[PDB]
Amino acid sequence: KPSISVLGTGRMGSALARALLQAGYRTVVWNRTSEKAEPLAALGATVAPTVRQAIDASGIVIVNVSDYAATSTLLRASDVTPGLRGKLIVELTSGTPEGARETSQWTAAHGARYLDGAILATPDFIGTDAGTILLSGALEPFAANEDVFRALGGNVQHIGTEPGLANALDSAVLALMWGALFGGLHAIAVCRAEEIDLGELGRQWANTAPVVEGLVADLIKRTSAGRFVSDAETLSSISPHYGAFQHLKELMEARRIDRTVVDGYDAIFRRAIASGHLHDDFAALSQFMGKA
Amino acid sequence: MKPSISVLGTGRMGSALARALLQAGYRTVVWNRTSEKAEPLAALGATVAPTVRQAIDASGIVIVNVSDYAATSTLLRASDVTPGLRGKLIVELTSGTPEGARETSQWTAAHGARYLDGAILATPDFIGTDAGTILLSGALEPFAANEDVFRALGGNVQHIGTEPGLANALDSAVLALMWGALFGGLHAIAVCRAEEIDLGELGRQWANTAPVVEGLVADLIKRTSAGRFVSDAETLSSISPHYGAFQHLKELMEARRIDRTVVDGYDAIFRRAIASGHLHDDFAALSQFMGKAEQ
Ligand SMILES: NC(=O)c1ccc[n+]([C@@H]2O[C@H](COP(=O)([O-])OP(=O)(O)OC[C@H]3O[C@@H](n4cnc5c(N)ncnc54)[C@H](OP(=O)(O)O)[C@@H]3O)[C@@H](O)[C@H]2O)c1
Ligand SMILES: NC(=O)c1ccc[n+]([C@@H]2O[C@H](COP(=O)([O-])OP(=O)(O)OC[C@H]3O[C@@H](n4cnc5c(N)ncnc54)[C@H](OP(=O)(O)O)[C@@H]3O)[C@@H](O)[C@H]2O)c1
Repeated sequence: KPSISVLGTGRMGSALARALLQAGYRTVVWNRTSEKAEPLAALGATVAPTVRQAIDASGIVIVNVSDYAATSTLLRASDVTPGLRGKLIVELTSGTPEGARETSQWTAAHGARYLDGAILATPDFIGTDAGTILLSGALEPFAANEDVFRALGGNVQHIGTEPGLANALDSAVLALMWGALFGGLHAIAVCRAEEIDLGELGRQWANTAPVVEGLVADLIKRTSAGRFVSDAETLSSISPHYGAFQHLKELMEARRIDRTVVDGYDAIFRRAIASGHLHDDFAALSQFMGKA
Repeated sequence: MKPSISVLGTGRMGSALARALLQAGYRTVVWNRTSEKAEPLAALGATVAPTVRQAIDASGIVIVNVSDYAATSTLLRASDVTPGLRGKLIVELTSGTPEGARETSQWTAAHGARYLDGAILATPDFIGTDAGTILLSGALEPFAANEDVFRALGGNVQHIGTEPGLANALDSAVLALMWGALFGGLHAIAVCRAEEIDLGELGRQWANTAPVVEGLVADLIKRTSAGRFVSDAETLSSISPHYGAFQHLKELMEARRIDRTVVDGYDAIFRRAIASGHLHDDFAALSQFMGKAEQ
């Protein structure tokens, strides 16, 4: 089994390193702040002191830093670049499809194979069967080294050959996540302003989460089939949503909780109603997301 | 199956409550502004009152389930009804605001009635099932004295405190979580359409990652309850990498002419947290910046 290098030992870079070690890979790590990489030494990692050293130790280089601008400062420096020849670079950093494409062109021009990924996981999911990572780029590199990706999670998937696909789907899945989390921020604010124990909110969310998961799956299934008009299988219709949402708005007004996000919800509800969708399926709101 | 229960409102949800009281063997008295809508409950064993005042006089417990609190007011504050509320337990299960709950608590007490305010977190189908969820707030004694009645409405009926507005507030909060996930869905769909991604693919990715999102939300609630805004060893994610990736979604929505009213809201909260030193704190730190930037 070949040696794997990991550039970045933040929360997520460390989790990747831990999973490689658990699977019995010689794992070489590097981090701008060397102090943060020590605990992986304790676990069996070799700590490289320099990028160039980490790149020379291994045939596969998994990058997990803040952004592609950072990855550039690391890999595009004169004293690293010549070391990339013959290597597989796996950019698991978050980015834009353009960034994936720009990095694909550049890595190829300097003699290295490339995969661009997006980790659809928190660190606790890495190295578990449920662990999801999306990979895009040439198929051969993923097929030749499949056991390495299998170490990272049971649901690491090659989803296409155009490098930017992982980053594109990622932005969509992150939009879902941000939606749920800022709804959390709204709920937490409402409970704090109304003197509601947040441990109670946490019990209420554990009870309703599975229903809300179904409401979101149904919204996607219906939008894919154009089924915007309410029917017998409708779970969620615009009228009752819009009606109850008035109560949340009134509460947030009274407690001076910021309404910029909910006023956003309200503008989408109102465009759909102004177009006769008041008793249509929630999925009809998918027609009213555009700028103008 | 001992005391008599009246239900005002036989709409979709009012009916389900009445059906569940009958299933449990309660003498059930119903009334509806549209008489015709209450007939099917007669066939099931309900006595149909012709007037509100008659429905209120028949029973010691009055469950109200109408459209809005303005409606409840019309019904209960009428000269011919009000004096009949003396010694009654009124259980307002209509959806409303915490202020509405509070205004009704004050008023009901002034006219000599005990009060509970509720919010139903269930569709009519799940009323009278073990899963059936209803939140109640107000004085505890009335709930504890009549607990078998609430058990009839569902297995997961809960008294959550003494301040009457808690039920309506917790309801709005649970729905804010739901709306957050759904409008996130609307955003994700829109991004897929603009990038020519099969929505069947988004649907498979959601089945794969829903638990990751569910854990992020649970963790955000647990940490906010303990004030843990500083990033630590147990942190799942922190503000800097969130704000970094969120830049890519903003740029994409600009380029594909997707409406940004909602994400610009996210962006203002990210900015206030960073301006106050939380760039590398836990996501939970954003919870400190949900207040109106005003005054
Ligand atoms: N955490 C999650 O749940 C999650 C989910 C999926 C994807 N991701 C993505 O994975 C990446 C890592 O996130 P994380 O949670 O691990 O964040 P983090 O804990 O803040 O880790 C940041 C990492 O980037 C490095 N870095 C920052 N600026 C750099 C620069 N100019 N040059 C070199 N290295 C630099 C840090 O080095 P120092 O330690 O030297 O500062 C560290 O290795 C991000 O793109 C994130 O969006 C995160
Ligand atoms: N359906 C659900 O799944 C669900 C779930 C949770 C919460 N809820 C809440 O339950 C409550 C009842 O809604 P629903 O689903 O039963 O709605 P619905 O089917 O529209 O029933 C509306 C009811 O309100 C009555 N009403 C409205 N205005 C009135 C007035 N001014 N005077 C007298 N009666 C009046 C109606 O009388 P008419 O029959 O004469 O119009 C009818 O009984 C709402 O607050 C709703 O938010 C419903």
